[PDB]
Amino acid sequence: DGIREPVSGSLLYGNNIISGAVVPSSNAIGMHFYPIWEAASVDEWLYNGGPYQLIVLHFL
Amino acid sequence: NFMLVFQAEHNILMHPFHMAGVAGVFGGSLFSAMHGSLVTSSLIRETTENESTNYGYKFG
Amino acid sequence: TGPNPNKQAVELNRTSLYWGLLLIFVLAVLFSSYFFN
Amino acid sequence: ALPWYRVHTVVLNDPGRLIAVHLMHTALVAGWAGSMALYELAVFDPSDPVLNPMWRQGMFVMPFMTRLGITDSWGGWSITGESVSNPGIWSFEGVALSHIILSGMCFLAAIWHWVYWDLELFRDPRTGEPALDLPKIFGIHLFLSGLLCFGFGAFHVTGLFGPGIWVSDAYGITGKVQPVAPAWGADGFNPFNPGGIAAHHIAAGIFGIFAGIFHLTVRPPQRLYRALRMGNIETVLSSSISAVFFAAFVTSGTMWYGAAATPIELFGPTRYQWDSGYFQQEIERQVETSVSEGLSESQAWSRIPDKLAFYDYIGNNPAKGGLFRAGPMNKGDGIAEAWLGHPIFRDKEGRELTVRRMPAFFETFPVILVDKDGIIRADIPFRRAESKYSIEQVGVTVDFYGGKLNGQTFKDAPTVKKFARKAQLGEVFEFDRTSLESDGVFRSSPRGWYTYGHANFALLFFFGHLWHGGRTIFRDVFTGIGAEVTEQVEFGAFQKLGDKSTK
Amino acid sequence: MTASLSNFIASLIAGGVVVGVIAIALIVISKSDRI
Amino acid sequence: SVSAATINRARGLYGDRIAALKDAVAAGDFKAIAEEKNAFILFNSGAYPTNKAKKNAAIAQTNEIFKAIRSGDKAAVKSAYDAYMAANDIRPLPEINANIGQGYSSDFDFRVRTKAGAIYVR
Amino acid sequence: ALTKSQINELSYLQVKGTGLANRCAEVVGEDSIKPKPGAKLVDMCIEPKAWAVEEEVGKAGKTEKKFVNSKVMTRQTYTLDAIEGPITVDGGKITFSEKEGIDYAATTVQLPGGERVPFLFTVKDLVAKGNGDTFKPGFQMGGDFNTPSYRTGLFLDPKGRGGTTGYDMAVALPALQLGEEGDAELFGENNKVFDITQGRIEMEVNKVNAEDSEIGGVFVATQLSDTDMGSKTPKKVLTKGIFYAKVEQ
Amino acid sequence: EVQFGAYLAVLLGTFLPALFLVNLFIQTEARKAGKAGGQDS
Amino acid sequence: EVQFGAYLAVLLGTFLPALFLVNLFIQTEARKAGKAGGQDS
Amino acid sequence: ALRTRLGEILRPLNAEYGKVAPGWGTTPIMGIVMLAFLIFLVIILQIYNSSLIIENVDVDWANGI
Amino acid sequence: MEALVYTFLLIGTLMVIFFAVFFRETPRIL
Amino acid sequence: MEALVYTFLLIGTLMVIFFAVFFRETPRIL
Ligand code: CLA
Ligand code: CLA
Ligand code: CLA
Ligand code: CLA
Ligand code: CLA
Ligand SMILES: CC1=C(/C=C/C(C)=C/C=C/C(C)=C/C=C/C=C(C)/C=C/C=C(C)/C=C/C2=C(C)CCCC2(C)C)C(C)(C)CCC1
Ligand SMILES: CC1=C(/C=C/C(C)=C/C=C/C(C)=C/C=C/C=C(C)/C=C/C=C(C)/C=C/C2=C(C)CCCC2(C)C)C(C)(C)CCC1
Ligand SMILES: [Fe+2]
Repeated sequence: DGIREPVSGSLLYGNNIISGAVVPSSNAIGMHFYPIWEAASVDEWLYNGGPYQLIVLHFL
Repeated sequence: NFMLVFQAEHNILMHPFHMAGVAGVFGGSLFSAMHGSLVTSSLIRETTENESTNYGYKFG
Repeated sequence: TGPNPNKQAVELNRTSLYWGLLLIFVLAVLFSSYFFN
Repeated sequence: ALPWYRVHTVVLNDPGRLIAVHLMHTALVAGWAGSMALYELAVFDPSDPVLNPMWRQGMFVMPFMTRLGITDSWGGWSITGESVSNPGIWSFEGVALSHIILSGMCFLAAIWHWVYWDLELFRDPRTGEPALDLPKIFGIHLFLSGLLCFGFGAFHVTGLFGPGIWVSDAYGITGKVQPVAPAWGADGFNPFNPGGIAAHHIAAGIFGIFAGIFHLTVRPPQRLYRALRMGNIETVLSSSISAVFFAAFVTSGTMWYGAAATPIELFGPTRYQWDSGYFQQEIERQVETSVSEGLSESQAWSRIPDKLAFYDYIGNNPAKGGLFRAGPMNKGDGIAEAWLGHPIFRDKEGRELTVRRMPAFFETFPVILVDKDGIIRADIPFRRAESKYSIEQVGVTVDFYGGKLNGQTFKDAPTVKKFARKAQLGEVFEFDRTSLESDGVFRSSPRGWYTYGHANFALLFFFGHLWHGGRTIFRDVFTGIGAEVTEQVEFGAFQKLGDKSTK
Repeated sequence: MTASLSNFIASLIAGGVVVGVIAIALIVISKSDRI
Repeated sequence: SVSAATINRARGLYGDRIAALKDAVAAGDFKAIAEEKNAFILFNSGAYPTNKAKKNAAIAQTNEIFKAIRSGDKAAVKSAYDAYMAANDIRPLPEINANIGQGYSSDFDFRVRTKAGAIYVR
Repeated sequence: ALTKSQINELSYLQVKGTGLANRCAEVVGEDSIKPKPGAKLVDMCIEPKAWAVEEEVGKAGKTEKKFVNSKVMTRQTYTLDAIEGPITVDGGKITFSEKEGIDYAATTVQLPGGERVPFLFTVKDLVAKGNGDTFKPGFQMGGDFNTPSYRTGLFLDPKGRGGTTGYDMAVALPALQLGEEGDAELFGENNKVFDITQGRIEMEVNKVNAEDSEIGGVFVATQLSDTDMGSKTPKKVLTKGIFYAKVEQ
Repeated sequence: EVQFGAYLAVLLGTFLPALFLVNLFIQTEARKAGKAGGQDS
Repeated sequence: EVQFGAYLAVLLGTFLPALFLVNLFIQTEARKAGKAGGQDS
Repeated sequence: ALRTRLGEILRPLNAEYGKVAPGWGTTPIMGIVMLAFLIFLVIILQIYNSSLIIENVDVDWANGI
Repeated sequence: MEALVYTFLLIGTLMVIFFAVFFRETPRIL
Repeated sequence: MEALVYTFLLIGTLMVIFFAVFFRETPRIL
């Protein structure tokens, strides 16, 4: 939601197979093409929902 | 979560373009059960009682 | 006593192993987390 | 040759091995009944029959043992709240042990028939074929079962020879195993009369005797023997499944709705006793007949039995828990210790407020405080900004009556809210959540679980009836259709359907 | 005997009428429509 | 299902419809009682649907009303009608307000346009 | 269980095994004795003929406290014998003032439910008070005695902990201590306190023989169970049985 | 916090049905190898 | 108080070696049945 | 083919096999009994539903005692 | 410690699919 | 709950011994 309340999607942070997910990107990103190299760190790329666009644009 | 939020703002259940494809998924699995049951009913005798009936079809 | 005129061979193909494993492993993906709660 | 799903059809042709296999099956089943009952005796806590009954502990096998008369155990404790010096052979341990003997003896008998399939008894006289005359066998078994049903009703439930049956009162305060005079009128078909159960097995057992005697003599006609295929054993199987899941919709129906066969203090209260407020009306009637005796209020509520207050509680619903909440109810909210008290909520005008209790649907319902005519004087707000009916505004005061919290006002606005949330669900008790690390969240009764499994097993057995109802009728075309069917599949040229004697 | 019972026998009869009206109607045509 | 709110409703619906005949006891309107015979019958079915002993109490308390008006002793009619309200607690709905109120939230409620129908709109 | 006369007519070898040795003697007759300043009671046999332990019971709808009739796990080691104490009269009423004898019987009595309740059946430091003078058909005594702890401080916890002795620590788990907070959650168990509590008994003399100067009656005693050095909460044991004594002059 | 015998119920609910269905496959491969006489018996 | 993965280590340390040794027995019985041509293949 | 003692005691009960009454048998009598059994089940279904009400019979928890 | 059980089963299915594609019983025309 | 595991294994060995005595492969002279 871009409200700085992060949502835990992965298994290693206490999720099931059913409750776990790969989240979508941040609302603050919007439509912006957000690759790895346009983050300042992969810490930040993974905070804002970077790996959604990596999986979706390569799924499609 | 994606389906419920898209029910609220959007009302997909009252959308006939959604009604048409649930008639394509009901009728899809309707006819798959039909065409599967009309073929496997009318099968010609090759096997015995003690063998799977799938061995009455050799490949090719 | 005596040998039966009943007893027979029991078979399972290679594909039927792969169906049968993937049945058990995927039901174990489903009904795992419900058992864990 | 055989696939994994046809793998037991090898025992169809050999009737000596069917008995070998049914004995292995009845050894696993009674082995389970003995070993699960021994497991339950290790789990069971006899210390409190009032606030910790058997259904509260997740006992599935034990209510079936006690409802026909097993009340005592070798550990000296009685389930009826007594103390016995010598229970005898038939206790909870002795019944559970007797099924392990029967498991071992049927196991050995299963091996003996599996080795000796060559019993002459299974041969046709006329031909040499292995053959079972199914209409004579049925007439034997129907005679025995109708005899045993008559003996059960006449000599066990009526208590001439046997100990009786568990017969409780209307509200599950007192019950005891006692004999039952059979009720022969229309009162017998009242399911909540245990006299119907005695009058059932007598009368239904009588017809089970005289229909046995009928089938021991009269042979089937050609018209039934050809159509119903009584030379085929799978026609017994399909028709038996139909009797078995028909019996499961009846038991799982009378489980969930209650009957005299499934009483309250044994399996748990039904769902429909929370809906009508079945115990509320019994609480309030016993209070009104106590204040009409002249008693003041704080000792009018203390005469209510604790076990009756336990039944007017949401965590004692069968419909309260969920699937993958496993285990006893005491892993839901804890062991019950004692009744706290009956809250009465008063406003500044000295009126009376009752928190509207929650239906069994809602996992969460809000806190709403309504008066005698059901108008909201108070609530607990979700949005706390413009709320008109908050408890700190209306000034709702709490006063208890009875229990360990008897006669204690609470004008403290947080604690008024705390007991308003507690009084939304159930009669409020105090629990022990630290014994087994109970969570804070509910469970379901043996009444929930019995009719869960059996209303599902009856569905799967509906399919297995149609499978074997199909496989008997079409025994010949089970391995292909031939080329003879090509002529009879035509719209016309046979004025009947498939019959080569026509045109 | 109640009013709820008098309705029920009235439906057992009328249930047997509807079965009885149909079953006689099947026999009468099938004899006239012999084969 | 019989529930608690179904008891509340027929009590709320028809407890208006019994107590408002206090106007008709006064002049002794003999048709206004006969037009409300079903009001007595259906409060009797709704207020005590599980309780059959208080229901069969309220059968004979209803019969004593109609047995009295058939003779016509206006003194014994009110002598029975007082006992009917004082045993079963007949109560109309009074006026509710902003602090004492909220009779209805849904429009499906049985008290929407009644004088105990109000809502704090905010 | 006959009189003291023909119990004494039996040799030791022919009592040996019969179970006679717990049995208090019996009295025949009703008489008075009128004790003197300087007499005492000498052979105070006290046998409980039924035990009863307080509990929480289930019955019709309500749970409360009562006593179950319960059975003894010790075979025959439960009666008291040869208790003596100087008898006195001060305010017209007779007092017993127990001093010696076998004044404890370490029994254990199993509850219905599997629970074992060990206790000491003691008469230790009794002071009785009669309803009058002159031992009679109905002279009842009653007093308060001391139940000491079942195990004394030399007795040792199965890990080697005691009141007088033993280890003080959980020898089990030597990394429990390690901080400001040591084994303090086990302090309620490492501490082995010798508690002593107070009982109750009520005699009621039924039959009196003064040709042999011997009384006999039926007592009712209530006392407290064992607490394993202050670990478990002890229950209230109620015993009932018959007693017996011989009067001096 | 996670429930307890679910570590047992999953892993014995996988492996005991998984290892069972392996052996109806190992049975045939040996039976078809015993049929056609090769280096294996 | 009892240790935790021992419920796993015993039961998977029984059944996975127990079910393994079953199948070297089921293998031969099928192989000896495929050898001598009977009703089974 | 292994005659036992008990095999000879129960040998008469497996004597007839496919011995069949020659057509139509007692099936009019069976139909009437089966029709009476169905009426009997509709009565039990409707008393228990309380879609049928009998004098002095309620469908409610009573105190057998 | 159940994330072990989750990743063992997910990789468990991914293994079974790998053997099912590349080590399948081939169909023959013969 | 480990007394289940104890009695399952003890009765487990007692079962295996029962099959090992009465269902053994008999030796033949031939
Ligand atoms: C004096 C004689 C006497 C008396 C007092 C009784 C008394 C009784 N009989 Mg009866 N009975 C008698 C003689 C007598 N019987 C005789 C002589 C026979 C012939 C053998 C029978 C055969 C008989 C049967 C077959 C059954 C009873 C049952 C009952 C009990 C009724 C329980 C109830 O209220 O409904 C509960 C029962 C029903 C409502 C039965 C309805 C039938 C089913 C449910 C209809 C639905 C069909 C199918 C299941 C649909 C499935 C799908 C659907 C769920 C979606 C009651 C104790 C029933 C029972 O055991 O209940 C516990 C029962 O099933 N009786
Ligand atoms: C010596 C015989 C015998 C006796 C007296 C008992 C006694 C007991 N068993 Mg039991 N049992 C036995 C043999 C026996 N068992 C065998 C041989 C097996 C293996 C199949 C079992 C398997 C078994 C299990 C699995 C369980 C018991 C249970 C019980 C207890 C409760 C009984 C109960 O509620 O039954 C209720 C039984 C019924 C309601 C069945 C009614 C019969 C059906 C509905 C009849 C319908 C078909 C019939 C043919 C209709 C046509 C006839 C008609 C015309 C008259 C009871 C203590 C239960 C228990 O608590 O465990 C200790 C339990 O869970 N037993
Ligand atoms: C009709 C069947 C039946 C019923 C209703 C009950 C009822 C009950 N049993 Mg019981 N039990 C039964 C048969 C039954 N038992 C059998 C056959 C066994 C031997 C295996 C046991 C062994 C047993 C034990 C050991 C315990 C109980 C307990 C309980 C109580 C708690 C319910 C619970 O935990 O559910 C749990 C429900 C579920 C987990 C729901 C599962 C949903 C379905 C079945 C999914 C199946 C599909 C899926 C493919 C499964 C494969 C797994 C996958 C990974 C491959 C309850 C009274 C407990 C208790 O407190 O009693 C003292 C307890 O500790 N039972
Ligand atoms: C009284 C019940 C009953 C009985 C005796 C039979 C008997 C039979 N069925 Mg059958 N069936 C039944 C109910 C029953 N069925 C029901 C209810 C269904 C619907 C689900 C079916 C569906 C069915 C099909 C679809 C087929 C049969 C077949 C067969 C035949 C061989 C079965 C076999 O080898 O299984 C082999 C099974 C296994 C090796 C293991 C299966 C694994 C299961 C899923 C889990 C194991 C269950 C578990 C251990 C505990 C069970 C608990 C219990 C309460 C159910 C045999 C005559 C076959 C047949 O007729 O041959 C052509 C066949 O094709 N049945
Ligand atoms: C979808 C439902 C369905 C289907 C397709 C079948 C199919 C079949 N059943 Mg069947 N059966 C069913 C449900 C069904 N069953 C139920 C629920 C029961 C339990 C009552 C049975 C009991 C049963 C037996 C006992 C036998 C069969 C047999 C058969 C087979 C032969 C055909 C036959 O005579 O049918 C059965 C006929 C019907 C299902 C007709 C039903 C029409 C009834 C009379 C309507 C009555 C109206 C109702 C009473 C109104 C009042 C109720 C109201 C108050 C609610 C066939 C495979 C036989 C078999 O396997 O042959 C080898 C056999 O022996 N069935
Ligand atoms: C040999 C012998 C013996 C012994 C015996 C024994 C020891 C037995 C046991 C037995 C037993 C011990 C048995 C039991 C078993 C069990 C079972 C049989 C189980 C079952 C299961 C199943 C069936 C499944 C279930 C389920 C699940 C798990 C899930 C959910 C669903 C269900 C429910 C389905 C004796 C000594 C006597 C004698 C001599 C001989
Ligand atoms: C020998 C023989 C034989 C065989 C037999 C058989 C084949 C058997 C089978 C058997 C079977 C087939 C059995 C089964 C069983 C099962 C089981 C026994 C199971 C159960 C389970 C359990 C017990 C578990 C539990 C649990 C836990 C622990 C935890 C979690 C939860 C649960 C519940 C899961 C024959 C006949 C040929 C002949 C004669 C000889
Ligand atoms: Fe096709």
